[PDB]
Amino acid sequence: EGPDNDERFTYDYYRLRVVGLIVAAVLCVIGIIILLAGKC
Amino acid sequence: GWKKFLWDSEKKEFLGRTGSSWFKIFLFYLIFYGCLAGIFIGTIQVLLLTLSDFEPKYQDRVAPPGLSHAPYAIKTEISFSISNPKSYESFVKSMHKLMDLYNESSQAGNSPFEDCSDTPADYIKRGDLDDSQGQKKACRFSRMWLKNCSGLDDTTYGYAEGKPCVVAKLNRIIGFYPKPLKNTTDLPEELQANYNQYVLPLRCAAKREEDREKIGSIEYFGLGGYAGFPLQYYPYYGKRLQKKYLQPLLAIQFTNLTQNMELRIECKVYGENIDYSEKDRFRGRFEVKIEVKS
Amino acid sequence: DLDELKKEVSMDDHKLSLDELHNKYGTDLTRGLTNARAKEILARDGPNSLTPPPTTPEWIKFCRQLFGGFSILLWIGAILCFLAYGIQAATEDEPANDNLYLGVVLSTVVIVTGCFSYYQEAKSSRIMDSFKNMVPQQALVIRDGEKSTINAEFVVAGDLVEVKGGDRIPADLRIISAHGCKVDNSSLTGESEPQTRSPEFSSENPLETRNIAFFSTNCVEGTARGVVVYTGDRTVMGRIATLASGLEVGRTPIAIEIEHFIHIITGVAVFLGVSFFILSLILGYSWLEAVIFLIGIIVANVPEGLLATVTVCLTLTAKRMARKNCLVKNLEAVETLGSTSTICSDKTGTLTQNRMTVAHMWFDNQIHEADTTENQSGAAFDKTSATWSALSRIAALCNRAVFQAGQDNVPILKRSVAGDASESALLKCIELCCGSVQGMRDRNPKIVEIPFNSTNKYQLSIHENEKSSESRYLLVMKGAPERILDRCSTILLNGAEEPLKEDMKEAFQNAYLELGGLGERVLGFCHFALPEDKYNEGYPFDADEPNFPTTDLCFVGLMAMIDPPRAAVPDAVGKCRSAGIKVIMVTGDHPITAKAIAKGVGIISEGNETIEDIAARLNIPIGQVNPRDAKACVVHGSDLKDLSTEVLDDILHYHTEIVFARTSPQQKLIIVEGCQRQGAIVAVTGDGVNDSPALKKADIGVAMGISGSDVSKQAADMILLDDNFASIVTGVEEGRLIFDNLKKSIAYTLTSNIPEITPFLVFIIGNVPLPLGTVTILCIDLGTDMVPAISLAYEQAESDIMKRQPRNPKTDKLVNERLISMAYGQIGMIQALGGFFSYFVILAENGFLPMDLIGKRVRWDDRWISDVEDSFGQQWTYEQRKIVEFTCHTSFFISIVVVQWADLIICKTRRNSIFQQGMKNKILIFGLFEETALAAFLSYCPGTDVALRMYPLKPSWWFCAFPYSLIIFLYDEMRRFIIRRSPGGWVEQETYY
Ligand SMILES: *[C@@H]1O[C@H](CO[C@@H]2O[C@@H](C)[C@@H](O)[C@@H](O)[C@@H]2O)[C@@H](O[C@@H]2O[C@H](CO)[C@@H](O[C@@H]3O[C@H](CO[C@H]4O[C@H](CO)[C@@H](O)[C@H](O)[C@@H]4O)[C@@H](O)[C@H](O[C@H]4O[C@H](CO)[C@@H](O)[C@H](O)[C@@H]4O)[C@@H]3O)[C@H](O)[C@H]2NC(C)=O)[C@H](O)[C@H]1NC(C)=O
Ligand SMILES: *[C@@H]1O[C@H](CO[C@@H]2O[C@@H](C)[C@@H](O)[C@@H](O)[C@@H]2O)[C@@H](O[C@@H]2O[C@H](CO)[C@@H](O[C@@H]3O[C@H](CO)[C@@H](O)[C@H](O[C@H]4O[C@H](CO)[C@@H](O)[C@H](O)[C@@H]4O)[C@@H]3O)[C@H](O)[C@H]2NC(C)=O)[C@H](O)[C@H]1NC(C)=O
Ligand SMILES: CCCCCCCC/C=C\CCCCCCCC(=O)OC[C@H](COP(=O)(O)OCC[N+](C)(C)C)OC(=O)CCCCCCC/C=C\CCCCCCCC
Ligand SMILES: CCCCCCCC/C=C\CCCCCCCC(=O)OC[C@H](COP(=O)(O)OCC[N+](C)(C)C)OC(=O)CCCCCCC/C=C\CCCCCCCC
Ligand SMILES: CCCCCCCC/C=C\CCCCCCCC(=O)OC[C@H](COP(=O)(O)OCC[N+](C)(C)C)OC(=O)CCCCCCC/C=C\CCCCCCCC
Ligand SMILES: CCCCCCCC/C=C\CCCCCCCC(=O)OC[C@H](COP(=O)(O)OCC[N+](C)(C)C)OC(=O)CCCCCCC/C=C\CCCCCCCC
Ligand SMILES: CCCCCCCC/C=C\CCCCCCCC(=O)OC[C@H](COP(=O)(O)OCC[N+](C)(C)C)OC(=O)CCCCCCC/C=C\CCCCCCCC
Ligand SMILES: CCCCCCCC/C=C\CCCCCCCC(=O)OC[C@H](COP(=O)(O)OCC[N+](C)(C)C)OC(=O)CCCCCCC/C=C\CCCCCCCC
Ligand SMILES: CCCCCCCC/C=C\CCCCCCCC(=O)OC[C@H](COP(=O)(O)OCC[N+](C)(C)C)OC(=O)CCCCCCC/C=C\CCCCCCCC
Ligand SMILES: *[C@@H]1O[C@H](CO)[C@@H](O[C@@H]2O[C@H](CO)[C@@H](O)[C@H](O)[C@H]2NC(C)=O)[C@H](O)[C@H]1NC(C)=O
Ligand SMILES: CC(C)CCC[C@@H](C)[C@H]1CC[C@H]2[C@@H]3CC=C4C[C@@H](O)CC[C@]4(C)[C@H]3CC[C@]12C
Ligand SMILES: CC(C)CCC[C@@H](C)[C@H]1CC[C@H]2[C@@H]3CC=C4C[C@@H](O)CC[C@]4(C)[C@H]3CC[C@]12C
Ligand SMILES: CC(C)CCC[C@@H](C)[C@H]1CC[C@H]2[C@@H]3CC=C4C[C@@H](O)CC[C@]4(C)[C@H]3CC[C@]12C
Ligand SMILES: [Mg+2]
Ligand code: NA
Ligand code: NA
Repeated sequence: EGPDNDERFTYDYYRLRVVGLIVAAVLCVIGIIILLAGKC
Repeated sequence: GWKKFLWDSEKKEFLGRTGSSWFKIFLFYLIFYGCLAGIFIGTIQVLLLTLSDFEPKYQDRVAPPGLSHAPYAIKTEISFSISNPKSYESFVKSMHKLMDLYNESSQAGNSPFEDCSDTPADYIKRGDLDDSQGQKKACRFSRMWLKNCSGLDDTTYGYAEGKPCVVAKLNRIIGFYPKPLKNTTDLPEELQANYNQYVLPLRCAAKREEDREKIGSIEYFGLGGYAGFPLQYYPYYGKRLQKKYLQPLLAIQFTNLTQNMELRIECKVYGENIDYSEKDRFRGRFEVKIEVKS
Repeated sequence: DLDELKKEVSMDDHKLSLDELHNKYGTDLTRGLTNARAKEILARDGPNSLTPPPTTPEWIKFCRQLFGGFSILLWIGAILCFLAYGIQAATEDEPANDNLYLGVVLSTVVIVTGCFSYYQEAKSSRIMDSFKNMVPQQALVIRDGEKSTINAEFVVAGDLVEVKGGDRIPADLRIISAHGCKVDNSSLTGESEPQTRSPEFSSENPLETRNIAFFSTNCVEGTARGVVVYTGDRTVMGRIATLASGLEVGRTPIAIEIEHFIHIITGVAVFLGVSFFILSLILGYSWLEAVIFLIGIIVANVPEGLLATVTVCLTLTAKRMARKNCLVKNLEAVETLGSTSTICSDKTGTLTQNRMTVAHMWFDNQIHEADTTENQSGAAFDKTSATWSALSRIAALCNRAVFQAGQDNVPILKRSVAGDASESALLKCIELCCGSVQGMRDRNPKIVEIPFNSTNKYQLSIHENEKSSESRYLLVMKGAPERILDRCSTILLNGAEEPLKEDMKEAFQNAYLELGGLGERVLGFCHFALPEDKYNEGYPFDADEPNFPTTDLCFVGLMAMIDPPRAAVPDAVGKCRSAGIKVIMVTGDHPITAKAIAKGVGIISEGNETIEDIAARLNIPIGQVNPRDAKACVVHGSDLKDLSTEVLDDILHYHTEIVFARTSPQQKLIIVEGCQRQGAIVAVTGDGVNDSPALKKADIGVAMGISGSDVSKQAADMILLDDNFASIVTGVEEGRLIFDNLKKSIAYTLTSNIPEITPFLVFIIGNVPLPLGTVTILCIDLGTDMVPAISLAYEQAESDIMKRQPRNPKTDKLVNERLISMAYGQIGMIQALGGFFSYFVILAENGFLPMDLIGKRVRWDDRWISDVEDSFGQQWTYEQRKIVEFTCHTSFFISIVVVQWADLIICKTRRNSIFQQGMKNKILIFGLFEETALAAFLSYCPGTDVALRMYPLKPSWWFCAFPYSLIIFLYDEMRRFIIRRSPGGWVEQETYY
């Protein structure tokens, strides 16, 4: 480390947003499944 | 209704209940809220036990340092009359408040101040961010270094005859090492001359192409006579490990300023770990609207 | 439109003569009026047509829906928001655009809710308009001595009008000459049987006399003449319709509950605003700021999402009713049924079928019962004896009625039959259990028939015998049991014949009194085989001299008949009585029949007795017995006319089974008012026009759809398109279910108010950074929260709802202090603490410890301070600290959702446990999933920190509200436990909503 400690000030917000969106989509799908589970 | 629900004399009821009822409800709520407060306090104590006293866990919201100045402008505008003295008082008061922390009387003895190179130098590492060694030592920054804007000769600092000063300062960040641009063929025009590696350059200009002519001679004052910040005053170890620490400063005199006209002056610092933002107009650079109307 | 002169009982000039009548109105009894005079009167007073109802433009009702009680509260909230914005603009520069967005949002919410409610009421109005079928009708008037058929709108007072069986009485006539003319006074007077109209006068009451024809009545059989006495709106039913239209609407119970709810919400809002205003003034703020703070707090304390939620809840309960054929014109009339505690019903057309049907039959010294139910779902009467066959032959032959051409599609009971009611019932019973009567009649040719005389009181006829081995002649007569009994000497027992000894004569007398006491009309059928030796096959029996032996006949058996009740009438009445609903019969029919129908449907429980019954069982006068020993009472209309208010109050206060007989429509209205005077909700169920003044003034009217009148259908609030009385039970059940669900949904939407207000209060008192932004409160109140609150309506019952007593209106409210103590006092507090916890965590991880946050708002807000030292010594610019504050708003909103999970689960059930009821509500699960997906989408979608100002969160923050949620679940679980184990304890009278 030392002078080149640039990583100490970076955060991968991109990957975080990607994962959060995938999870949100999955939850929405499951919800729809449960809602329509019975009318078919 | 109105009278009865307030006080009846048969059941000896007040507001609806008897004496022992209001007491039962008050006692229940007191115990409930007490437990609520105790639980919240415990959950906050575990938090206090999770953080460290010498370093902020997250330092991503303050990665690109800002660029502030000494005068306190309401809308980033400096307008004052050279005749009425009660016009630039708010400026001098601020300026003075800032420079009043660099008094030599404060910087005295071996502890905790240490004499550093009178000429820009390289970084200085006083160890890690621990409590093993006692309070670290910070380099001394003398007032006199700033030549015509120091409040020692002309208390007003310039505002008295149409020659105001602007003391620029870099935002203090823990463990931040400033890195300047290298001498390679790619570098701005301005930065070519006086390439002291150990100095972070600061250069002001005009926002619009027209205003160029109306702006006179930007005379910068700093450590060693250069227009920048010496790398030796970094890094900053934080308040807990470096109390009584002074950050470099750079004075800027806007000599030969056109009279009775709003001038937009944009100052900007250059460097690798320095990046600007179109949303934050104080990240790395800063804007000032000077108008010496007389 | 004098209402008192319309509230009075109808008067008339019936008690007069033909000369006095012709001398008062002017008219020739044998020549009628002249064309010139007829037109002079036609133009002098107006056509014989009722005035049309008062129309209603669509923008008027749209404006009505845009207003009300809840929408008005939201309107004042929007107005206040714009006022605060104007203030901030006139005093400072750079006014935060918060109040303006909130105001436009509230206005949009009100407009959308109004559009939805209006669309629903319009849907019901269209399906309601598809029922008014009005075909022009022309009457037969005699002018200058000639018969002419002119439009009903051209009949005037004084001309001569002739009617014929099958036509409708145009105006109010005064019969002058009739020929066995019967009329159907069921719609106006409620008389189930056809009353004969005679030119002579008989009763002082115009509705009882036979010399007056009435508007909208139809002549069943016969022809008659008459002078038009009343025409146009001045007719009886004209005054009744005008009175119905000139009545107020009222204010349903659901509306009163919503009103008392708004009252409480405003009380606590103005209390918190004035209190924090005096406190802020005690801490140094200026006037201008205190006014803004006051308006902001009063606006926060208001629920904008509760409106759409309540509207959807009510609409959900309305679609089920529409699935079972129960249509409501308004939207709040769906709950009134559940709160009803006294149902006033009608007999003719509502409790019964208004159709004569063969009820009991006598044969082989044994009473037999026949099925008298619409869909024919019952028990047969043992069709295996020869006696029944002979009876079927007598009834099927000695009968002149025949089904109307083209009825091969309708059922055996609902088809049209041209003839008398008795003959129609007999024909229907024979066609029901004996096959095609047309073949039974063509199988035996009728040779000679002697019509029904008023003196002979018997109908006889001779036909050939279809026996291929016997060419003799058959004679069949039918009539009154006494007359027929005096003409017989044999009895067809089990097929064989036997003498008429006094034993069977006494059994016949007991059978006659048995069928008579049942309120039925009994007839006797007998026949005889004429000896072919004394009357050969060629001899013609002309109806002139005694060609047939009047006596020595063979009596086969009696046949009773009466109008039966609808299929689900007894079961529905029993279900209503089980739920604690007082059933009171109110009808303008004979008391002898009303009492029988009451005992048959359950109004007068078997065993109870009237004062007359006791006097008859003891053989003592009626003035000696005490009226307190009689639970059921039959109040006659004639006696009701001379009764004070206190007497009626006592009648309803001491008798549990009341039956009002021979009551006029005005008296029906008086009865409804007498029931309301005490304090109970009233539901009137009717079908005819006599029920119009009763359906309007009652808290809720139920009109029949097929057998109902247009006036009563337009003046009612609920329509039974299938004429099924069980819909009343279904409605009273749904009204309760949706009430408990409304309570649950209200507590859910109100719990989130505390974690949405406390931040601003601590912001003003403690001077810390704003914890909850305005666009986040908007994303919570109008976003995520909507689906769960809507799902709370689909919750099933916990205990039997059709068992508990009706809710008391003066004590059990919809929103009491027990709810406020939970939402505003215990759950909301925990949610607010969880939000503040996540807040402090986010600010502590970035560098601002809790000790340095108190007292920073002055510099944390300042836009020109680009160097704010934190707990570690770092310098933060303005935009950087603002970004952190916005991230704190995002995390606060997510914490709110996390605690809302446990709030929705603890709000699902009010008393029972979750491990008992069960998570069978799929809508609730879908609500939770969507509530979470929406928060994740609003935070992680790119470009949100620019449009809505919501930054992404770090995976470790999302877990700061979990412990608070589990704690909420545990607290409410143990709460809903002591209530069960300890009924009536502190936890019940303190936290049981
Ligand atoms: C950091 O240094 C500041 C300056 O220090 C001075 O210069 C350095 C190089 C050394 O020589 C040091 O010894 C000097 O003091 C220091 O601020 C100074 O503090 C003194 C003490 O209060 C001030 O003196 C007073 O001046 C006023 C009038 O001031 C006028 O000018 C200033 C600008 O300079 C304006 O801001 C004012 O509004 C006025 O226009 C006198 O009225 C006052 O009278 C008092 O003393 C006399 C005897 O002399 C008595 O008779 C009276 O009753 C009063 O009791 C003082 O003479 C001095 O103005 C001030 N300088 C500035 C620029 O403000 C600062 O405090 C130091 N801070 C730290 C943390 O060390
Ligand atoms: C940072 O960089 C500058 C420029 O470096 C030059 O360009 C870079 C992009 C890269 O290509 C480098 O390799 C390249 O040197 C440094 O300043 C330069 O220094 C030289 C040497 O003094 C100057 O060249 C001089 O030009 C004069 C006329 O303009 C000429 O008269 C000078 O004569 C000298 O040299 C000759 C031999 O060539 C000798 O005979 C003479 O007697 C005399 O010594 C000389 O050629 C450049 O002009 C300078 N550039 C600028 C912009 O001033 C700079 O020193 C460096 N800084 C550090 C700290 O390394
Ligand atoms: C009955 C009801 C059923 C309900 C089911 C709902 C479905 C749930 C759906 C999804 C949940 C799974 C999520 C998994 C996501 C992992 C993704 C991942 O890679 O994530 C990594 C992060 C670490 O982030 P960082 O900051 O360290 O690095 C950041 C580094 N950078 C930013 C530089 C890149 O980690 C994380 O997010 C941690 C993710 C959270 C961990 C899950 C914890 C589960 C908690 C309780 C369940 C226990 C069940 C027990 C079984 C009982 C059976 C009887
Ligand atoms: C019946 C069955 C139904 C099934 C339906 C399934 C639907 C599909 C399900 C999931 C789809 C997943 C799509 C993933 C998209 C990833 C986009 C992404 O990762 O973009 C990130 C970057 C922005 O990063 P930055 O550097 O600006 O960060 C800020 C850095 N700072 C602030 C520090 C400077 O993007 C960019 O640049 C370019 C972005 C371009 C625009 C992409 C649009 C994405 C928006 C919405 C799609 C997500 C919907 C998911 C479904 C949810 C339902 C509720
Ligand atoms: C920065 C700090 C943050 C601060 C945040 C504050 C958030 C505010 C949270 C809650 C607001 C509380 C406001 C008061 C709410 C009271 C509820 C209420 O008014 O509901 C209305 C009920 C009516 O109910 P009903 O329709 O069933 O009646 C039927 C009667 N029938 C049937 C016999 C005719 O009326 C009643 O309950 C009767 C009225 C009783 C009024 C009691 C007033 C108590 C208020 C304060 C006490 C403070 C004392 C503290 C000192 C303690 C000693 C140490
Ligand atoms: C540290 C973290 C703290 C978090 C705190 C917040 C927690 C809130 C979220 C979830 C709480 C779950 C509570 C579990 C309750 C289970 C109760 C249960 O199992 O009672 C069994 C019932 C009773 O049956 P019975 O005897 O009446 O049947 C009779 C059948 N006959 C009539 C044919 C005989 O059986 C039934 O209800 C039928 C089967 C129903 C199965 C339901 C399974 C789904 C459960 C939860 C869904 C997950 C939501 C997650 C939300 C997050 C979204 C991201
Ligand atoms: C059963 C039925 C299922 C139906 C499910 C439907 C789910 C739909 C799922 C996804 C669609 C969502 C909309 C997609 C929006 C894409 C926006 C986008 O791709 O933006 C990309 C660019 C960002 O570019 P940059 O990184 O260079 O910017 C740098 C800016 N610097 C550097 C100055 C800071 O955007 C910009 O520039 C300008 C950003 C414009 C902001 C648009 C956001 C809209 C705001 C509110 C609407 C959300 C309402 C919620 C609806 C919920 C429905 C369930
Ligand atoms: C069924 C489930 C539904 C779920 C949906 C969630 C419901 C949402 C409920 C309420 C949220 C609506 C609140 C509207 C917020 C508007 C904010 C706004 O106008 O901010 C104005 C900003 C100006 O900002 P500045 O001064 O910092 O600019 C400085 C620029 N300098 C410095 C560079 C010069 O301009 C901008 O952001 C420009 C971009 C404009 C973005 C408009 C986004 C509109 C978002 C929603 C409207 C449609 C919602 C309809 C759905 C209803 C659901 C029932
Ligand atoms: C972060 C959020 C944390 C939140 C934690 C909250 C924890 C606090 C929970 C409970 C503390 C309150 C205890 C108050 C006790 C004093 C009340 C009292 O003075 O009561 C007197 C009555 C006895 O009078 P009586 O009825 O015989 O007289 C008849 C009189 N007449 C006619 C009016 C009915 O007392 C009774 O009835 C007995 C009723 C006692 C009340 C039981 C309520 C228990 C509720 C929750 C406990 C579960 C905590 C689980 C947390 C797990 C954390 C992981
Ligand atoms: C400062 O600006 C002034 C102009 O405001 C410059 O002086 C002018 O020079 C021109 C010749 O180019 C003369 O025509 C004017 O009369 C001068 N005006 C004054 C007021 O002197 C001056 O050269 C500038 N000086 C610096 C150091 O920038
Ligand atoms: C039924 C109950 C107990 C289930 C509770 C599930 C909780 C713990 C789940 C639901 C949604 C989940 C989160 C949804 C989104 C994100 C963002 C993603 O980039 C990392 C995971 C993270 C941070 C998840 C953590 C765990 C989480 C909060
Ligand atoms: C289950 C519930 C009711 C228990 C609540 C216990 C409460 C009262 C306990 C839990 C943790 C405790 C705190 C934990 C940490 C500290 C710091 C220490 O230097 C002094 C005590 C102090 C300030 C405690 C005060 C009391 C406290 C908040
Ligand atoms: C932020 C903090 C300090 C505010 C604390 C406010 C507490 C004390 C307030 C909030 C809501 C209030 C309760 C709300 C409801 C009721 C029911 C009513 O019929 C009597 C008053 C009573 C029992 C109140 C007592 C005081 C109470 C619990
Ligand atoms: Mg009727
Ligand atoms: Na009404
Ligand atoms: Na709200």
